[PDB]
Amino acid sequence: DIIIATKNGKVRGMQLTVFGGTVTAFLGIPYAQPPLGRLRFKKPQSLTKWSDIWNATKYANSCCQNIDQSFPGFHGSEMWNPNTDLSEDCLYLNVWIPAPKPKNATVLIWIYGGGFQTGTSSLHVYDGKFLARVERVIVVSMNYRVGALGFLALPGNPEAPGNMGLFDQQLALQWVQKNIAAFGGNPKSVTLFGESAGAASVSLHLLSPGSHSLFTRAILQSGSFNAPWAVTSLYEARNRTLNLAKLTGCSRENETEIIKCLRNKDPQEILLNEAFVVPYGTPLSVNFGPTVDGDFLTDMPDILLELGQFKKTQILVGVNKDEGTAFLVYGAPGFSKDNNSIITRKEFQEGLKIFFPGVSEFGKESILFHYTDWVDDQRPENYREALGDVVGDYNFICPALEFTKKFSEWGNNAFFYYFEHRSSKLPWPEWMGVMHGYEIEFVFGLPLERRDQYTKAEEILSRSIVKRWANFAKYGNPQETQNQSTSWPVFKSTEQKYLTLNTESTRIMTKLRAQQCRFWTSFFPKV
Ligand SMILES: *[C@@H]1O[C@H](CO[C@@H]2O[C@@H](C)[C@@H](O)[C@@H](O)[C@@H]2O)[C@@H](O[C@@H]2O[C@H](CO)[C@@H](O)[C@H](O)[C@H]2NC(C)=O)[C@H](O)[C@H]1NC(C)=O
Ligand SMILES: *[C@@H]1O[C@H](CO[C@@H]2O[C@@H](C)[C@@H](O)[C@@H](O)[C@@H]2O)[C@@H](O[C@@H]2O[C@H](CO)[C@@H](O)[C@H](O)[C@H]2NC(C)=O)[C@H](O)[C@H]1NC(C)=O
Ligand SMILES: C[N+](C)(C)CC(=O)N/N=C/c1ccccn1
Ligand SMILES: C[N+](C)(C)CC(=O)N/N=C\c1ccccn1
Ligand SMILES: *[C@@H]1O[C@H](CO)[C@@H](O)[C@H](O)[C@H]1NC(C)=O
Ligand SMILES: *[C@@H]1O[C@H](CO)[C@@H](O)[C@H](O)[C@H]1NC(C)=O
Ligand SMILES: *[C@@H]1O[C@H](CO)[C@@H](O)[C@H](O)[C@H]1NC(C)=O
Ligand SMILES: *[C@@H]1O[C@H](CO)[C@@H](O)[C@H](O)[C@H]1NC(C)=O
Ligand SMILES: [Cl-]
Ligand SMILES: [Cl-]
Ligand SMILES: [Cl-]
Ligand SMILES: [Cl-]
Ligand SMILES: [Cl-]
Ligand SMILES: [Cl-]
Ligand SMILES: [Cl-]
Ligand SMILES: [N+]
Ligand SMILES: [Zn+2]
Ligand SMILES: [Zn+2]
Repeated sequence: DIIIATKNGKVRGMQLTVFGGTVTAFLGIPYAQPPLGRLRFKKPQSLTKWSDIWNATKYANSCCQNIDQSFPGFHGSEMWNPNTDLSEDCLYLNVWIPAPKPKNATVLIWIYGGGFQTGTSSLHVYDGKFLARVERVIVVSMNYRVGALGFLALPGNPEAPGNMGLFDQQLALQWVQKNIAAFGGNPKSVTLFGESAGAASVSLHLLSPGSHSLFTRAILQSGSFNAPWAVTSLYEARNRTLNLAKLTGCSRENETEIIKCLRNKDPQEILLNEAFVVPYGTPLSVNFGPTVDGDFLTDMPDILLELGQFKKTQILVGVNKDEGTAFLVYGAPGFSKDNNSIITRKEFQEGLKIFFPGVSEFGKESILFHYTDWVDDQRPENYREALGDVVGDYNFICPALEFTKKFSEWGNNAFFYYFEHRSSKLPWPEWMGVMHGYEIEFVFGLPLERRDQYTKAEEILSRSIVKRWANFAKYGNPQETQNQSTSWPVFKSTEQKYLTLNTESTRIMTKLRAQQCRFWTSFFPKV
């Protein structure tokens, strides 16, 4: 029986059997004052000391959120849905420790994605006990507020200043700084990693001065702050905030007196009104996201990046081959997870209206013109794959590549990857390829469990990725040095080399999406 004395009081963990050994788990450690009552919409308050033994033996409450329901009973959407109660009392974090207690172990801190509207750290594919067991690192994950309750912005107003979820994360980073030592961790060797909006989060942590000293290195999986969906400006933050008030009957004149109205509304009142704060949404819509608050963010992030105003350190950045296909079955006409989704030129044209609603007719013609120069004009899946590439190149890949070029231009080592393996267990149809979110299980080493009926080639690739992530965390270099692997080159802005990750062969390529990204990053802004 192990109990660790944190600065805030004693906490009792539990022991797990992983791969013939032990990992100690502390699920559900509180790291903030519960943000309810008058604390709703506010920055996270500090934790009051306690004098008993907190039993950190089960996952905590998940933060209030709206749940995916487009496919009830379907594992492919429900693996992402919360697996603990929803409650405003949700600011908790988890710690996996190798056994026996390491001395000065590198800490990995996971920040989950979900469009800043959904997510929870208790998901099975975020289980950190494999990483603890295999690479003797410490894995920490936290829950952070999402949707309106985590990102409602009345800018300047401390009653709802914006970016509360990001301050939740930061307060958890503060926690492992003040406490990880007692678990055997090295507060000086802390690597942030996250996926989708989690990756956008860690990219903002590279910019936030208040995060500069709370971590060492950073891993960005399928996301960056410069992605079109990732930052909401101040005028849409306010139109959205005031729309929600009109929806709940909280329109008041005194700016502050709008907030106390929302603070006495039930959590489900705000949740079901969230979707309608934008007049025309898209499958990629982030209704309440990060803003320039003058606190977490001191200025617009694109300016900070372009002028080298970020934490200088190594980064690991990468994308998946079919980032965009997940979003097609949530909106585009003619798409279905239950057929081959072969669409015509006409249907391709109406998908662009879904994904680019307020963009010109000349804008949409140029997208179609760039993405329809086929090798084979007879392929019936031409337009299907093309609209998938359009959505994936615009929302994830081209921003991620631009982030890596601009970050590396200031002298730091950067490492870019291209994940192109489709999981043998992936419950979505084959036409959707290597989907958004489905490298996560490889990173967390789930195929390392042979009972889980992953393929043998998948155990090897996960083992090699798990090693490259932990080598990057520990030593700032994502090599696998022993089994004669391909050496991962630095991403230099001149040649733009990256590593493809897959079962058959890891090769070195250059200038991922050369043409597609020039169009999206240089031309498409001007239309
Ligand atoms: C700023 O917001 C207004 C408000 O729109 C409504 O706000 C809530 C009450 C909610 O019910 C939303 O779904 C509403 O749309 C936007 O005004 C609307 O704009 C659309 C088209 O853009 C128009 O068809 C509606 O008639 C407008 N509604 C009203 C009440 O005038 C407005 O568009 C937003 N700002 C910008 C620049 O678009
Ligand atoms: C692929 O399937 C989509 C999905 O819609 C189907 O509609 C049901 C009636 C049923 O047949 C289910 O298997 C699917 O969910 C098809 O798109 C629909 O097409 C019909 C007829 O043309 C139209 O009335 C609907 O509005 C369409 N709905 C959507 C969301 O697009 C599509 O035609 C199928 N294509 C192929 C090649 O199989
Ligand atoms: C919509 N759903 C109920 C499945 C929750 C969710 O997943 N919301 N996510 C939005 C988003 C936006 C941009 C990039 C990635 N994700
Ligand atoms: C939820 N996730 C961690 C995958 C990121 C996200 O928000 N993805 N967005 C849509 C989606 C929905 C189901 C399956 C795949 N992608
Ligand atoms: C914590 O767990 C121990 C071991 O089961 C138990 O004896 C103790 O009463 C628990 N404390 C609680 C639930 O407050
Ligand atoms: C842990 O490592 C740091 C350097 O990274 C060192 O300064 C510190 O004293 C070490 N502490 C322990 C307990 O090993
Ligand atoms: C109303 O506005 C004033 C300033 O305009 C502010 O000081 C006050 O706190 C607000 N709310 C209440 C309940 O007075
Ligand atoms: C290297 O090869 C050995 C022998 O097959 C294997 O057991 C080990 O897990 C491999 N390590 C990595 C990091 O791939
Ligand atoms: Cl050892
Ligand atoms: Cl055609
Ligand atoms: Cl046409
Ligand atoms: Cl097919
Ligand atoms: Cl096999
Ligand atoms: Cl290899
Ligand atoms: Cl062009
Ligand atoms: N290319
Ligand atoms: Zn999403
Ligand atoms: Zn490709």
